[PDB]
Amino acid sequence: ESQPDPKPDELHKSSKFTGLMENMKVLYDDNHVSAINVKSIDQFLYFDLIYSIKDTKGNYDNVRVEFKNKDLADKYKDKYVDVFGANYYYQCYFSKKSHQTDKRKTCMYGGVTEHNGNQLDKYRSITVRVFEDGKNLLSFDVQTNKKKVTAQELDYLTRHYLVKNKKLYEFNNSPYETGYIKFIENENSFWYDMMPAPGDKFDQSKYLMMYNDNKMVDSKDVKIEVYLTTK
Amino acid sequence: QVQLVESGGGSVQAGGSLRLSCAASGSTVSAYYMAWFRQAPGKGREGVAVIGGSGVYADAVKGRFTISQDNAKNTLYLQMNSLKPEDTAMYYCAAYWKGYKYHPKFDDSAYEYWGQGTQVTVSS
Repeated sequence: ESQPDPKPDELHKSSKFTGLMENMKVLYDDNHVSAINVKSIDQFLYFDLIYSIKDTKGNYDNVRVEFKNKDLADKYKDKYVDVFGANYYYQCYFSKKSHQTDKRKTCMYGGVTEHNGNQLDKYRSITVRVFEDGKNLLSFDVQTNKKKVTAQELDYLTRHYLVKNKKLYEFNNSPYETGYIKFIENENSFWYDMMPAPGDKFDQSKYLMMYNDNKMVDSKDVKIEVYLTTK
Repeated sequence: QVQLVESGGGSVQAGGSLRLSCAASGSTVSAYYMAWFRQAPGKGREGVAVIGGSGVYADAVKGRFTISQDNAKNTLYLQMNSLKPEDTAMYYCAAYWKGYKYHPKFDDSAYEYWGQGTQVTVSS
């Protein structure tokens, strides 16, 4: 079954967020987690896996990947995987068996795909149609290496372009009032709200939690649409 | 990692202006999210301005104060116009590392480094 599209006033309005949009922006800017062909070095609680990935900027960080249930964590525990996603640091707490903010320790949700058998020869393009106030003025594509790809990765790549080229998120507020990204595969679709919840704080953790289902799409099938409205 | 030293505090008759400076050593200010706070006698420390976009300002100082950041002098500035008695306070510069992918805005308790501050006194 296919997720019905956003109802009247179901979408978060950026005008009702009064904190710094910077906190959303840094999730969809260049910094992100991407590791190829790694295996988890520890579990954490029931739903979580810890990975060691290269920092590049000293040597090794720990990423706490959190899924929405134990079946997901059990599945990938002992597999070689690719990890891709939006990571955070503030109020990122975990150990390998309320604590200081640690640059070598970061958190995310989902973003995990089997490595073996998932690699394409070529990078594949997936076209994105953007609607501003219902008009499709802008069309581009995002690229992936993966037969099976997390919606999270595609979401990240899409927004990253919109950040760079349409200023989707700025330091204080967005030029868009509402925004959702919609993924279509055959005649089945689902969408994410691109805007923070109302009020004066943005909880990065709570927002990213939507990726914890590890939702995947076929890169050969999927289409992407973005509906934005202006202020 | 970053050490902050304020200067420029003094007394000013209402309606005049004043510019505060905060020099930084040990790290480039571009690596930190910089902010100005102030603490009037008989009140908590409160946010004045943060660096980013074209600057984000407390309502109380909107239109009167300007924050800026000179990267090559590794210095922050607070330009204060139309000073009023209410603006009397100890003024503080603060820094939070950008590598945490989080901006505390005016949550003073989150910031990692502070300057000693400077007295601004506005006589009516």
